[PDB]
Amino acid sequence: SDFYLPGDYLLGGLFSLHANMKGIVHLNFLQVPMCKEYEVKVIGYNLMQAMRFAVEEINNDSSLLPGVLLGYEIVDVCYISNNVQPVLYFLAHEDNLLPIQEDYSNYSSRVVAVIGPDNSESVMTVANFLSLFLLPQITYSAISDELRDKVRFPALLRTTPSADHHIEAMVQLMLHFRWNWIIVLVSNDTYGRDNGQLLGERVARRGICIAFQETLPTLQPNQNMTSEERQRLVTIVDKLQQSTARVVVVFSPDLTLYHFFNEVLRQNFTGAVWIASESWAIDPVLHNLTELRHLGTFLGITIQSVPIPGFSEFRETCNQECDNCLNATLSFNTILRLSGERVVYSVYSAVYAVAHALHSLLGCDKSTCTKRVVYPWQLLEEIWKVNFTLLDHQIFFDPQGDVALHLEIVQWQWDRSQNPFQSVASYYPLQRQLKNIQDISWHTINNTIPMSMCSKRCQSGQKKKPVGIHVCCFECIDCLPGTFLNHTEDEYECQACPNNEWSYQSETSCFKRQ
Amino acid sequence: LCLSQQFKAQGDYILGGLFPLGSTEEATLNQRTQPNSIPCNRFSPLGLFLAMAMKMAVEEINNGSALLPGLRLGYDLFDTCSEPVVTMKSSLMFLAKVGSQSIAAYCNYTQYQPRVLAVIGPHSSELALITGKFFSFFLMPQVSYSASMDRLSDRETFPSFFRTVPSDRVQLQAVVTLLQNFSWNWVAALGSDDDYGREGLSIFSSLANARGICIAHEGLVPQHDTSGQQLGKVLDVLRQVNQSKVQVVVLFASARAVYSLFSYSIHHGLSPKVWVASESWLTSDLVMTLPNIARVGTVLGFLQRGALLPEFSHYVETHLALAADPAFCASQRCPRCDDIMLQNLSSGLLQNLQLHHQIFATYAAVYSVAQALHNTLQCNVSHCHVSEHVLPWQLLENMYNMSFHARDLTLQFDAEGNVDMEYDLKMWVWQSPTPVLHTVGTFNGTLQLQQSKMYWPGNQVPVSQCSRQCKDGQVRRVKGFHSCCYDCVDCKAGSYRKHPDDFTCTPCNQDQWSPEKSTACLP
Repeated sequence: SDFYLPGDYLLGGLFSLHANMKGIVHLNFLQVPMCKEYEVKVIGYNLMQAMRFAVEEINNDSSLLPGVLLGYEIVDVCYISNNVQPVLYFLAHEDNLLPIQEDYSNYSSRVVAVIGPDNSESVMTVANFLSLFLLPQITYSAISDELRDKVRFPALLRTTPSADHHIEAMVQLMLHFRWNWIIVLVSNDTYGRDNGQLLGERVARRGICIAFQETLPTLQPNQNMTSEERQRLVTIVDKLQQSTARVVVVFSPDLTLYHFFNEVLRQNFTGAVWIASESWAIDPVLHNLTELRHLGTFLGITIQSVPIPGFSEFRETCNQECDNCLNATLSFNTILRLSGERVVYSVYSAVYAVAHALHSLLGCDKSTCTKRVVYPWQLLEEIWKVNFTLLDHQIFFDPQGDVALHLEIVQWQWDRSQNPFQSVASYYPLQRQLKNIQDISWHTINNTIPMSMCSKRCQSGQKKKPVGIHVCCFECIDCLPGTFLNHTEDEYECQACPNNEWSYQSETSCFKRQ
Repeated sequence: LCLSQQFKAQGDYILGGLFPLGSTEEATLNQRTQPNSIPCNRFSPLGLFLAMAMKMAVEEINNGSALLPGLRLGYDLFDTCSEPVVTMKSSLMFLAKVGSQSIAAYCNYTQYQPRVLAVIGPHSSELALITGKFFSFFLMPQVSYSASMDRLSDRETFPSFFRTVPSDRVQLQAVVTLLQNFSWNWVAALGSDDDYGREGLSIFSSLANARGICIAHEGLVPQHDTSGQQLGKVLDVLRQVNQSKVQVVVLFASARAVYSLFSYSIHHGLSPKVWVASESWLTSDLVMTLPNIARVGTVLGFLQRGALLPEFSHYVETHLALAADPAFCASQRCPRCDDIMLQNLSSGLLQNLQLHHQIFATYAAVYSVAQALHNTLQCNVSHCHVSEHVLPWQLLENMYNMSFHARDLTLQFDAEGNVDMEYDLKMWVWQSPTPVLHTVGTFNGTLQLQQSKMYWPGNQVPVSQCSRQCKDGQVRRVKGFHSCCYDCVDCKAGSYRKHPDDFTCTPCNQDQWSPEKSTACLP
């Protein structure tokens, strides 16, 4: 099957080919959780084929690893379910026994590196093992900031910007279009609340008011809902429709949204700007509910596009098989083909980073490498130092373990035969700025920028007085005759005319009296 | 002394232990570059006492026939070293095959024997998460003597974690019941700028919103007095609380943080308030150093209660004396436990220890597993069905429904793994030159107050209500950190209120007129 290739050195892979939002985490009848039964996830299979393509190139290329067969072995981690055991499998000797030695400096696992899971909790659950062995791990899509503490996680690297930069991109997008008044929706798991609180700590200082925050229920798409969950969803949608804030930011796993949006459609809702976090800003499955085009404008922050030449043509000891993947992906293959690679590039660049690290560690020369016994902890030390161009892009690691790839904002477009997720703007983290915003097409009557603000700007001579806690909300009151609005010094209080002067009803200054 | 040899005992069934029995110096806090063993050469006293409590519990169980007749209960202990890597090494050791130092990566485990029956878990919530996600995969029952963080009660991610202490949610349920019973509906909340205080605020705000208590103001406080970033905020919150017109405030922080703020107040004459304290602050010794604390106002809080062991000190000293005998050898885990002498380990340390209840919780923990084994073997008064060797998941099957005894106290695990044990309510009297934490009630699921014993500075009950209802003629002007309450505004003459469910008054017409508070205009 696809899941194994022999070689002189093996990479480990952990991809979420199957997924369920409440999978079983423990041994089931004292047997490892069998991944096959949690439906299927085509995106994960795409990323797995990205890794396979990277390794095929690295073996085919006579220059990067001359005379060394780079192998791999893959295990699918069904979201948070079936962690642990893949790690024990990678770490154990060829007889599947892991000895508990006092010191591992001389130890030799199955694999020299792990292309780590796609999710923060899974990444931590694997890292707390691999840190023991200092066996290098590179994760392609886990954005949590906690993963930047090298003391806690010394073996962990990333090929994606941290959550800080996604939140900064969101807030700078809001500032550009002057959206002072927003709604935030979060899932009930750690991703949602962590990102929601992180956005909370950001939105306040820049001067944007979070109208309210709401926890989405963790529903399951292939499971019919109860009436109680339907009541909760109806309540959420009615909270949306009742509000003046028409900008909605969504922090949730992708699977929990299928029901949500369905209900949003059944409630005859329309007219809002939806801002998607990286978890679902790209989603072939959710994009296919084409009636979404009537809800409003769909924007999302995601990894930048980097077209991989020839990848789409290439795409044409338990938990190592998938029956559903091929027939499932053949239904999406067309809509996938038009979408340039974004996260696939994260996987591809991670594999190439390990490839260069190993190429250096073996003391290799373009004639041949000097094969040896690579203890993983040496390969980690070499991985920290790599620096090279892959496709016109320099990839190298921060002192804190991240690659400084750009972020990109994408609008969803429903005209087929062209890119489903079209670029609208580009964000640079090492400059921490959003730039090059292009022509977004809005749902509005004549394509005017949609707006959401708690208040209209007051007239001249009219001071503000706050309402509620939200600083964005205020009432406008005129400075009465004899007083005036010195807006150059204060917007919230008036000043009084000198003795020889007096002021009209609604003016910033005083006229000289009789 | 022979002390480190005494941390391993043979028996038919064996319990693992993780204790703060060692540590390492600041020099060891570097980023690692080679997987060498950690130098846990920095001794710590508390872990020794907790381990001795476990040893005493096992000795009691092995002496008396009341539990597990005819078979021996054993153990071997490892130190967490307060270090995730060392904790993980020990946890990996616990699950190795019987008689071998290696762990298997098999597909199934229907006939697989780990080398311990249960693990008495780590001392901290961080290590409790880190190890609970590992032990629960194998369905190994882990019983923690002190990990109060809420998240670990989740049966979905932690199907085998148990603890013999209440969670933070229980303490804050007690606090919210106190707030409800005196109708202190409008309050402020503070937390220390560490994970403890942020989690305290996270729990309290959710509980308060759920029960209709309205939070006027949320803030945080530093537990230091060393930087401008701390000084500015600690004075800022003091201004803001006064401006909110609040009278009752809850603080979830360590002692220093709170009295630091009070000290600043004492300098600049803050108004009196009612303060509700977490026990980590309510412990009064260092706080009473303030020379004019009477300016603060009433302070209340809840404190855990349990039957302390009456003979632990004698046992500790006796077995240390035995460990000093060179012949006792006829009877590494810690580089230095063998050399720390009796004199400096004398009773003064365990008398200084206010954490005496954690000595109980470590004791109770052992019994919970022992009883669970006693039930699992379906033991008679004088027999046990030892025909088969029990495995951890069969123990796990028997623990969610049990009741067990620890000295006079009796306990049960609930469906999410916590034990239920009561709290005292104590009020912080300063009026006597010798201050007193006077008991004024208890919480056992219902707040049994004893009203006649309450102290108030003016012999009057404080009140901090807010108007969640308004008159027919009044506008409901919203307020609060969340929009849960209103302050009523009388509708001014010349305007009409309309129906009271609407929220704004409107001018009357030219031919009309209206007095104050009118719903509609007269002609």
